[PDB]
Amino acid sequence: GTKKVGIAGSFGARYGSTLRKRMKAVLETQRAKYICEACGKKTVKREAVGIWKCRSCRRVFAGGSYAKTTPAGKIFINMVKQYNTK
Amino acid sequence: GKITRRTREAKKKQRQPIVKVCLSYPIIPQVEEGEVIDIVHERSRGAPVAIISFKEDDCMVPASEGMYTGQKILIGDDAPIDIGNITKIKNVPEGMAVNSVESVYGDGGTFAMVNGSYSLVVNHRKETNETVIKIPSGKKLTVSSECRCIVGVVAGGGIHDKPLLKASVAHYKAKARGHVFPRVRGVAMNPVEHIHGGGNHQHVGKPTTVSKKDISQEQKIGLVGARRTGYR
RNA sequence: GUUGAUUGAAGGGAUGCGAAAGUGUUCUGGAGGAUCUAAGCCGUUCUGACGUGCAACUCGAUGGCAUGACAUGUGCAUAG
RNA sequence: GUUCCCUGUGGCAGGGGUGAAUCGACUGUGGAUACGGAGGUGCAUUGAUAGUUGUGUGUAUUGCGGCUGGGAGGCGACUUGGCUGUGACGGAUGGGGGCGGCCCUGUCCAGGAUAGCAGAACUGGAUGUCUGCUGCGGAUUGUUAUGAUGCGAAGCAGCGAUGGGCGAGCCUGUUCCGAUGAAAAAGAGGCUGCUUUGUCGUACCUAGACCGCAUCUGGUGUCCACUGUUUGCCGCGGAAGUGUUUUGUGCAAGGGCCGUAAGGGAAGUCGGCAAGAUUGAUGUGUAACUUCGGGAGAAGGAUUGGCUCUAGCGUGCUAGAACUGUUUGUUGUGGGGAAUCUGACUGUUUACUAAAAACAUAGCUUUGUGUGUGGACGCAAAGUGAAUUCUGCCCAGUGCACUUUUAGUUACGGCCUGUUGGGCUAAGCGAGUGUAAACGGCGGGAGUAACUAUGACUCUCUUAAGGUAGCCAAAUGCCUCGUCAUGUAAUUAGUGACGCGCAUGAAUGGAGCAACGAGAUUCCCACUGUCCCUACGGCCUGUCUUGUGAACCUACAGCCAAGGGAACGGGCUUGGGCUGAUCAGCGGGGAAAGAAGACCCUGUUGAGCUUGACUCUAGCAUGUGUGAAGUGCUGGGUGCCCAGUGCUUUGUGGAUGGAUGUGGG
RNA sequence: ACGCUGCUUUUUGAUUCUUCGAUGUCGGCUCUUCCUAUCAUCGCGAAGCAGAGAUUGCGAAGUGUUGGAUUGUUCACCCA
RNA sequence: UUGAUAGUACGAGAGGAACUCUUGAUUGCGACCUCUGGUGGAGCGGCGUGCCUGCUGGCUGCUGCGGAGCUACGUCGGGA
RNA sequence: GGAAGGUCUGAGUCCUGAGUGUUAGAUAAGAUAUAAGUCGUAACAUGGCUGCUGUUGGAGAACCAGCAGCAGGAUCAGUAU
Ligand SMILES: [Zn+2]
Repeated sequence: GTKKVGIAGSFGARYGSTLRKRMKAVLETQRAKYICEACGKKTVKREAVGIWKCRSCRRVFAGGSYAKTTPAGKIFINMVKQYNTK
Repeated sequence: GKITRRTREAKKKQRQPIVKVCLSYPIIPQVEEGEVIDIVHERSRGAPVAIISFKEDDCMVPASEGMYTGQKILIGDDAPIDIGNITKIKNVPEGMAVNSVESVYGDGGTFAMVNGSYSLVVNHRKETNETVIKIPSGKKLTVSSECRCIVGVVAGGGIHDKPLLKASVAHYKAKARGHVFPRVRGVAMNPVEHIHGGGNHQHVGKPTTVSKKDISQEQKIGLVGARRTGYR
């Protein structure tokens, strides 16, 4: 494989090394596969920015640009969920 | 001289406009039940749009982070608190994030409608029926306690996490949205087209802060009405 | 509208080392404003030809680019 | 736009020829002869037309009839006269399977050439299954690759769909985007008989039938087109179809495009300009540096034909051996290496003298704005130009912002007071504070360490602040070919080092070279007609013939020496002269031709552009006149005029007159 | 030495007579001819000319007067 | 320019010539092709690609030697 | 081997690539011994601002400042209604 460069190895030696590390971080979470919550199978992928879809059972939900959830979405999804229990 | 680039780009856009679809929700005082029938992408926007269906009316809104097709939401003044759920802004505790807040009770939405944004509820001044909120820019603003909102953040996350990195990516973005691309610097033109001009070296040649009050329109190019310049 | 090749990223298989943490080798796969070549498109040098010319900007050799921030027919919008 | 066919004639003249339900348009959509859309294929036919004429068979449609049905099956997927579906949508790439064409092969029927030989050649024609779904079943199963499965695998039974080998539409996956890939017209349907189908275009030409003044080496949208060799639809050679003449010479010098050269090897030249050289494939072997990806096909070395066999499995590719020749085999396809300056990179540019170091670009920073259909991860205006490491000190001048709730200055109109004066009622300017990734700026003089020399240290004048980190005779250093070292036989060149630097220096960006460059420089190897110093050869021109047949230019003309002359005469004065009228060459002179000098000056002659020139002006700011009625409230001075001011519904918000300030737009 | 008198037209100035309805403006390369104020070769004087090597003068223009490094250079400066 | 003149004249020494005779060359000019070298789309051979059915024989491409003629890097020629 | 030639051992020549030593070089950073010095006074006493260790910024020079730690400290300790 490659020691330090990973999925950013398609860029050769262009653009500078700080900018190729920003590409590598966001590209791993964007092209990964996630487990569905309705059917429980590992078949969720991204369609466009903010649209994630399951290839089996076809269900669509809304998330982040490059990751399925965002750090400020998790914070407020809990508050609504603690407020109902208490 | 001849007419400057800023003024012609404004005339080109009244001839051939960029159009967005105007999201908004209707007026329904009794607690009904909706149905998300689709979440879809739109040209010139970064946020996805949800199609929600009521008993006698459909609407287009900005989808919140945590929606899915076939989910049921409630609309009405006294509705319970949950992601989605158009409700009135006095039934919302402090510290809670909302989006698409209106200001006149019936205008749809006004505030916090772009990719990954929200407003904060800070105080309920129960006398006078006033609510202090924080809008996305930082300004604080008191609205009545009867305006409605949506619970949660707008979907579409942090779009600036990924650099543009290449000329062609900035080319496709400016085609969809209508920015000036490419930009020639004003100091590289001849004097006939720009207040920054010729000269045997490239240099502006006079102060780049200009007034915002009393001068000719077509003189307002550069840093207009600036309070302060510099790095920090 | 766009031929035939070159290089070989992520993901996946097998096999060796080691107490563990980890790591070696090799197949599979087919990414990138990645390298040539063709249909073709341009215009670096010879300061080549020609210079009442084939021609009010052409001809030869040499060189550059060829999946694009491309090339091209036609409807519409911009006028001193 | 008649150029098409026939006839007569030396190019004209006379007469003919274009046939549509099933081709295109007349119909859809804010657009259209390429997008959407009721309807077909063979065979024959003229001098000239054919999806149009004729004919074998089919499909749709106008109208008019006749007959007939509202339910049967299957556990199910579904079968049937038994409605509410489609139109309708991007790029890249793998696997399966192929219209036509081409190749190999068995058999049969024919064709053309041949001195001689040929196991019997060469050519043509004819023949030679599972993407999916259901029931039972009850845990495994598959791909080139990623996989599938108790939300029901395999298997068994069904439903539905549809000679060998080199692939176009078609079937089925994976992947890419801050880019996610138009709209409207047009639905109903069983078996039969008669009847209907409007208007306009249709001949001929892809360049000698178009545009460029022309029979012009230029330009002009789409489709189809065989074969040997080869990775290659390229190059180097062949078919098919198409185009073409039959009495000029035979080759001086000098040209245009090429070939070969003893010995030397850049001594040539501003400069290796031009030419020569390397080149395909397969083993071998690969450094400094580095953003760890690259550099890299680094560099350097070796092998290659023909014939006759062996080995592997996937049957056409790969690996091995003997034999053989007048030593030789790619009958094609990158020159490489060591340094400096500069721009990060792929891109773009002066149609017709500049392709670049210029412009763009990602990244980095600053500014304004709470609403436009658009709601701050937005929209708009400027500068710098990848990453890495950094980005110092100055707010006195000019600019910008805020504040004037503790000076001054200042217009219309109104109100006040008075004999035609004076008071009250704006913004702006002025003042106070902030701001340099705003425009910009960043010092002299005297002494002073036990040899000289220098000055850590001190005094002194002075600024808004006195150039910091770094870097340099650099594309920035006048003096200047600076001084020392290094490369040469010899160095105004190159590189390294030095620094009081006429006039280096921090987003006016400073330092810095991994990767990339038809960018600018210096040196090394290789190689050569660049040169010493030229020679010989090829083809087309020129020389000679026939036909067709211009232009530029022209006071008059056309041999020299000296003199004087408007100070360089073909002609004037005093001397010296070739040669009677040809043909091919040639570049001394005719201050040769071309163009009312673009340089320079003058004119009371212009125009592009700038601003601290003179005189004005759109827009914008701020008081004030006009506009709609009724009411309450707090404050000023002398009863008074005004300020804000809430309320009521019964005018309305569209405007319009004048005043002061600003205004290289 | 201090002073004084000339010649040339190769320097650079001084001037503005000719040319602004145009006389192609630096150097090199190539090729020819002329001058003498002679560098060498031929003849001949002087000496603080022993010989050798040079120095100074007269007659004399027939024939010769090169190859390279650095610079666009003219010029300059080194090597053979 | 070589040898001789001559290690002589001259000189304390160190050093060190000339007339006359003699050997080769450099460069310019004018010729010539016996020899050697270059060229040689004349001629003979070798090895290929396509095509004529294969062998023989042809045409087309690359290559070795290469006579005649031309030429220089080769040969010849100066008044008492 | 009849010969032309073939085979084995293989010095040497010509070229490239590692290694292991030794050495020249304009400029230039240190160390040490001196003299004779110039400028200050950081440490040793509460050394006149207690001292030292790590880390990060700054100054003619010793050294100075911020954050945590150590006593090798100037304290083995001090009256809870
Ligand atoms: Zn799912």
